[PDB]
Amino acid sequence: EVQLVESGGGLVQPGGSLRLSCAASGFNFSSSSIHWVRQAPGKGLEWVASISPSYGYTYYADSVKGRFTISADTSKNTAYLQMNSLRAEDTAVYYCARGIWSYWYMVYPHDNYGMDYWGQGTLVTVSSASTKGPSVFPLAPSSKSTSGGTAALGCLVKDYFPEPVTVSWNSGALTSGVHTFPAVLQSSGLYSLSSVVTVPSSSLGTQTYICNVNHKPSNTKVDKKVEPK
Amino acid sequence: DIQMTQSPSSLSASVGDRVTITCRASQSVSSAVAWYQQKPGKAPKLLIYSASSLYSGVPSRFSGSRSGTDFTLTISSLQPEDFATYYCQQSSSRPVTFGQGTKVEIKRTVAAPSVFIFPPSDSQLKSGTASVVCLLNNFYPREAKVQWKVDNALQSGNSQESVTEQDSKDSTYSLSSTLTLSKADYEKHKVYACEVTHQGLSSPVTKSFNRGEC
Amino acid sequence: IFDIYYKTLDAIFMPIIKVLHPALAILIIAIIVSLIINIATPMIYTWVPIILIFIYLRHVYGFGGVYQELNPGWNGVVVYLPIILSKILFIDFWHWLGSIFYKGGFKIVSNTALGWLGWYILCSFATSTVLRKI
Repeated sequence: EVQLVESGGGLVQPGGSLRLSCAASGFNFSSSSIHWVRQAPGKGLEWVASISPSYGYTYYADSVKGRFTISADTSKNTAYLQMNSLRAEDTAVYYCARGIWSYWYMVYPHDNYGMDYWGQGTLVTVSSASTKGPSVFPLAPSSKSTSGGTAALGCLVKDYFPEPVTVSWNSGALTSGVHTFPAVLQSSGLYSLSSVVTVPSSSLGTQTYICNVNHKPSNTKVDKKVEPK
Repeated sequence: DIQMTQSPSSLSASVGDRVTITCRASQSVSSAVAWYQQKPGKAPKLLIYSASSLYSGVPSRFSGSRSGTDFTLTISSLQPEDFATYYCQQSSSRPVTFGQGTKVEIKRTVAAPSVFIFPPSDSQLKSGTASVVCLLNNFYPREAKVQWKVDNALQSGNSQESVTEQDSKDSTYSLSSTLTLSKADYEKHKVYACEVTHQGLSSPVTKSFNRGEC
Repeated sequence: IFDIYYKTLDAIFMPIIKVLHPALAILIIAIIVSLIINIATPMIYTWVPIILIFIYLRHVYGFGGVYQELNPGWNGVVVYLPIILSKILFIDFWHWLGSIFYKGGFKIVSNTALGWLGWYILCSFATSTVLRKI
């Protein structure tokens, strides 16, 4: 019955500022230490800052030192992370983590020992690129496809910014066979991804297949039905 | 500043095997070190803390050990749900530092890819741009090469491919290469073909279509 | 004067200051001087070591104390106490407090009830409390 909810992520221009909040519940916020750990896209884990409410200790990394200020409001049961002079390299998912506590803490403060619980994090993208809605184009199944085999449908989500976009088939009623490839950054600066299924050839003509694309940053929502040419 | 060098970078094991990951500290540290498991697109979870202390709920199948400055994670009998990237953290000194990461993957039998060619949609043609898609589906290992042919001419720089993470069931991969060119160049040619070279294929497979046909 | 006493005690306790919890740091220093008072037993003699103890503890955990200089933030507070701090009585604190300073004079008398000074403190405290709420 424990959890941490990060919030306040989104696209921001370089040199701006963003403020993230970590709402904790299920444990004692006044005791356990709170930690912020960011993971750059495709990279590993990085430590930003850590704080101990009540005692009020602050620990910063040399990377975010001076531009980042961590704080916690004991009365609100929340931990705040203020980001100034944001740069392009700071773009990444930001995990809020609770330190794990052993009685040796009582004799010695300042000892991490590890992170017990990690929130699913919130995405933060720093770039001057403007928001763009994605174009949804179908990938039609070939008539040459094998009779007695499986055809291949698809939806081409092209030219959208920024990430991420969620793709579902038949509104989640179609699960098996779906392959949503990782989005790739085009030279133009717009992401593009594809989504293909494997459907029985006999089902092509009679049964309907619709992909449901959603791009929250641009609010664009599209339901594209895919049928033979 | 303390640095933690974790090895290897990636490895391919099989169900029931015994995997060993090593995390070497740059200088003298306490016995306080953590090992983290992270599923794709998920938050990291705690497996071992204090180098040897197993965290609650984590099965006894996991375990840590400390040999000098070399901490090591050991999965006795690998399981299907244990496949993910594993990190090692040193919490005995600031600033806190993690490892480069270890990516563990299943090993299966060689599987030939199923190639599909997708002509650009008329809805997209009228927008002034054409994208043709080549699709490799359910193959292993990841290593595969797609060759784009337009009227028997090699294409370069206009090919972008992305490969999915290994599948949770059959443990296969899927790669997709999208050929993006202007609508003016697309209407100049008839033959559009991609050529898939793979280990599961005795001969390179070329799936192709002809522009303006059915 | 001030530097000789600071720098000398700082260099010795710095190792056990940054690492040890200030709550346990004080409790050890307090239980020790309490037993230094039972070995020696002069009260003015005993005010001398305690008053030189108070000054160094202030240099260490007071505002800008070497501790706040080592660690930023830190609201203060060397320990959080549950139930026992909420259950401790002022009347009991005063009687023990008076046991060390009254010595000779009015005997303790029954529990509850106060000398002249206790009543002046209690009423001034009760008076300043009801007027500030106005």
